[PDB]
Amino acid sequence: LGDFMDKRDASIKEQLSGVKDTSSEVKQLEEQANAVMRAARAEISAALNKMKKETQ
Amino acid sequence: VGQHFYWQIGGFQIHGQVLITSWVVIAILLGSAAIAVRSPQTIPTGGQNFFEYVLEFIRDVSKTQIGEEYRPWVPFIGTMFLFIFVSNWSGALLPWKIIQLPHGELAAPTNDINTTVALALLTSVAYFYAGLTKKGLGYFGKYIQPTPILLPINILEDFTKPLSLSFRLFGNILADELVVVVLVSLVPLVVPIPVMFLGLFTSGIQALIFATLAAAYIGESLE
Repeated sequence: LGDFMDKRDASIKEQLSGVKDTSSEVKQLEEQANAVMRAARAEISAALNKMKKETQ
Repeated sequence: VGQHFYWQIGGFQIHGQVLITSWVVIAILLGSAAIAVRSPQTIPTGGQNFFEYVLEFIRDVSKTQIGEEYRPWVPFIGTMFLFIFVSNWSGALLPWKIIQLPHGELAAPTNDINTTVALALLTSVAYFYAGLTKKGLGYFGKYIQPTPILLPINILEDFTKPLSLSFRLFGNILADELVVVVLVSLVPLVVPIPVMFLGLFTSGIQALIFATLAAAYIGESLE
């Protein structure tokens, strides 16, 4: 019975941690996506400027 | 009325009542436990939260009394709680004056002292085992380290912890039962209920105190 109690409690605590783990993983995913999108935009802008300046 | 009881012989005489009564205690404990253990669920179902909260309570008392290494002694202190608690509550609530023994009343495993001084020797073996396990074999708590002339008091102290712990539990269960018996002859069952309540209130506590105090002696070994 002691083992059963432990198993159930661990299963629940583990579920909470995983749920906590998943939330952090999704926050990281969102941050990475945001950073990547910024790079695209900024990168291209810089490119044109440098390219625009060279053309000029 | 009677503090007499009937022995059973295997070349030596052992009380019949205490074996039968503690057998009912072992059966009710393993029966409800192996009921509660069969289908564990992540979220505590009906009836398993009680066993779970029991385990939580035991863990807390051992942890407070022992310390960081509470988790090896949890089955021992849990058995000291549950066997003594279920012993007293089985003596109180299970109607056994309907049952007529050959020579004696059947009330509890703890009524005969034998149970009390056996449980005290088991806590003595427990704190001696903790003290000769974790600490130096050469010496344990008993050394007259604080003062050499503190030896007589200290040597005496070792004897007393099992005797007081053996005696308090034993006297208390027996005293409570006697009051119920000595009241009942004088009067019918209706008058005595409050008294039984009071005794039932102590019946768990002298259990709990025992387990608590037993855990505390483990701590005095580990330091």
